[PDB]
Amino acid sequence: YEYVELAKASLTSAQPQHFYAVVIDATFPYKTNQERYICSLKIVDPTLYLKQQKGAGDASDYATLVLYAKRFEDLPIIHRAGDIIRVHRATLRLYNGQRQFNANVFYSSSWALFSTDKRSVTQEINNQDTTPFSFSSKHATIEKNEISILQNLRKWANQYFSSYSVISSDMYTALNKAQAQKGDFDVVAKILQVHELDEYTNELKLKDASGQVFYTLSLKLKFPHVRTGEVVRIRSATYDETSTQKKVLILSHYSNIITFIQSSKLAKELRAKIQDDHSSLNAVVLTEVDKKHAALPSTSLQDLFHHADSDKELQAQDTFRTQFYVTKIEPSDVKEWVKGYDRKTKKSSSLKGASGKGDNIFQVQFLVKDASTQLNNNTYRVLLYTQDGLGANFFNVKADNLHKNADARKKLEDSAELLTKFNSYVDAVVERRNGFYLIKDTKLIY
Amino acid sequence: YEYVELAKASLTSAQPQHFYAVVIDATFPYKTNQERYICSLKIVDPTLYLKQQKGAGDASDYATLVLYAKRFEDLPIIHRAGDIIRVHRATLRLYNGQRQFNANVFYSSSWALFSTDKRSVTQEINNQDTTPFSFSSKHATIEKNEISILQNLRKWANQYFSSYSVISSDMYTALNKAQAQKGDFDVVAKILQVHELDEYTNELKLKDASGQVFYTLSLKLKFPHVRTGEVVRIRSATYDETSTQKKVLILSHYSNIITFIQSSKLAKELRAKIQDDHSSLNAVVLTEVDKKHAALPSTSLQDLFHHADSDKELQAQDTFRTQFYVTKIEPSDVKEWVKGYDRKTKKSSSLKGASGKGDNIFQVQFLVKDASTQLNNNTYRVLLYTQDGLGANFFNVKADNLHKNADARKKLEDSAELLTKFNSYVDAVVERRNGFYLIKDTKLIY
DNA sequence: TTTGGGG
DNA sequence: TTTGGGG
Repeated sequence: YEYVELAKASLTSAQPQHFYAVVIDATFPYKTNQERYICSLKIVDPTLYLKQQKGAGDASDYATLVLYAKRFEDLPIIHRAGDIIRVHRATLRLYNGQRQFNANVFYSSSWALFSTDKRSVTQEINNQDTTPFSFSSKHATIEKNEISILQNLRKWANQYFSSYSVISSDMYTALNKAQAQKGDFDVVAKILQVHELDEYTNELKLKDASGQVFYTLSLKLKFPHVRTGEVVRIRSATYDETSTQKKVLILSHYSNIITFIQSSKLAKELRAKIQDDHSSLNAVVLTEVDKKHAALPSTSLQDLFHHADSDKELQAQDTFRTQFYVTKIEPSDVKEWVKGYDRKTKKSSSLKGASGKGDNIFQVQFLVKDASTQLNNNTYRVLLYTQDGLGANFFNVKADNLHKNADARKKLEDSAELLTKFNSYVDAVVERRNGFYLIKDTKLIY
Repeated sequence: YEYVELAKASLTSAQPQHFYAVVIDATFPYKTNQERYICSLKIVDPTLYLKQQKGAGDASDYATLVLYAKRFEDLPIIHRAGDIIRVHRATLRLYNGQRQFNANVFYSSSWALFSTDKRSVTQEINNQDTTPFSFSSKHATIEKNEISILQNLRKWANQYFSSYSVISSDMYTALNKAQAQKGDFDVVAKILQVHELDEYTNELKLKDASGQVFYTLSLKLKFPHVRTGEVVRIRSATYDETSTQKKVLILSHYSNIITFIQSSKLAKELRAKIQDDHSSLNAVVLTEVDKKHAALPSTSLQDLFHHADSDKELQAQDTFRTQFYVTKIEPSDVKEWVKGYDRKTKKSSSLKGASGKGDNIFQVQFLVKDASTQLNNNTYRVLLYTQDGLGANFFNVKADNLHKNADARKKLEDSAELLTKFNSYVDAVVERRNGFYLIKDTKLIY
């Protein structure tokens, strides 16, 4: 078996071609006629892909794929944009100005789906994987020459989705423009809530960039992968005219609810911008980030400490945002949280000597964790070192000699408790400085 | 390394012992004192386990385990009751009348968590696994002699949870009795809704057997595994006295939200009994099961067709309940849905001959799928064969010659469309009969 | 695999 | 591993 890249496939329906590609869109498998099923997809690869960060996408920068079968069960069900598909025996032809690969599974063509995500669903562990999780033939195995192809496409897919939006603005309609649509349309939104209306009827509360909120019923039997907080792209939805209270989206037998691979820049972006207008301390965010960082995407501790100098994005920037819960604060002695600092030697020192140099700072360490790291036994440190102003206002308390000022000390002691004993978490912006992440432009709201 | 079963471990804190066990309860890791962290667990194994189906549990039928460490990161975070833990160098002593295993991770003891679930979270694929997903040492590998131990304990765990409730009534308080509790208490309920109140603040709408509804905020960073429709056991929750509109549960730094392994009988049971009182066709249930089957647990197509004659429960019973969506209905010709039947020869025949024997029946086949099977390419058939009454009323239409009665035919033709083109699903009770599942006591409500 | 392909 | 263990 020899594979060719999408942009290099020969233009013919005479010689069977094979390839590995990244899926960016897919309908659910559906009956188009009697004894004739179809699954339509949009695919990209290193030789053919979308490069815009925003706005319309160039239709000549991605290719399509139409899979044909005579039974529903022979077609693939694709949940995640960013996953990989391997097709054996496909033809290529031009349709509506695009490279359109075709493949009759009912003849001798086959397909196989490979997971592109490195970590698990909860983002908690590493799942690194040379075998398809879903495939058309009984031939559930891969060849040697394929290994490198799959491994490289995965790496590329992740790098690609983390660098580009991939899904362009013409591939969806803002919800505020939905009621006005003639027929069906696509949606890119964040799932704000999942409500079980019946054992397998999950009502999804959707919200997109336009700030409009819609609801839709998703069949749990088909889409057991959707969960609260995730961003999805709905392929084909129509507006329910008979919706009076809630604005409702209706899905069809060919509609698909597509998630994005974890590295997706578009998803990270949307998870950050979209919030739900809603309405004894437990599991609440304890901080407030300067508004100037409002639309800044969050980075997991996993990416922050293990891929920092390993990405064509992270190694470039110095300011990040992340969320975590504090497992411990050091120094243990809160009185030592505020120290004396010498500008000339950049040396800190206890204030238990009663010095009065005035220049006091904070030098606190937070041992933290988040979902991407809590299952491992590493320690991750985030610093609150203010000799240069970064994080100066975190505690909403001036850096005074805590050996003398008893109130400031107790105030800080409460904060320590607050940061570690109520399932609460920190949302902070940090700046890399000499191999350390220092908190900045972030302050407690408690 | 030699391992001993829980009930056979020597009663001493002198010789270090090692074991593999099934976790049925665990607190989140927490700081109990300065430089001293703890994780408390309840464990069982083939030699020591709970056998009641309902009511109080015998405290001498399970053992406890207390893990000690000097830092948070050295203790395990356990999400799923039913998962397996391997402990190296543990001591055993009697405490409050129970076998209590102890282990100092800060000394030389270690732990390792092994997934007991055969299929993935979505229940969509097979994840069968000889390596821990979480562990205390850098020694992330298992030995040869261990392989059999782990494989056997897994098999046992699943068989155990599918046969017993495991979690007894004394291990939780019904929500209708919660407000009256003195201090903290435990909860076993179904998650009816997950609502994102903040990037990492997920509000859970809980409902238990007592029919009372409570809400609680779960920190997504700690519990990224909870999802709508699943049953959980909350270890340590207190009632929020300051809750006026919603009845709220408050969790602490040591509280844990525990799910159950898929085979859990208790979970299957609760997912079936608990519904939420809520308030253009899409993703709705199309049928109604006779009320006499109201508290009957559902069985996935996966279990129905691949483990049917492979379980110490399924091979015993003949009547099941399951949910699925129809991908195709056969015969293709709806007119052939109703045939003539000869009682003596048990032979069916087309009615296109205009025979008037009166005895007409339905002999329809539904090619179906559900989350446990949609990703595979097998076909699963459920029958609606009424020669013996089973399923006689499914269609709410008498079995008439569809070659003559044009209205009955069209009525059935609409049903075919309804069963296959609106993301809707069937909830039906079936009886195994000669290697086939025939629908019974189920009828369309559309 | 000249089907249907945004159904 | 005589800690603390339902915290």
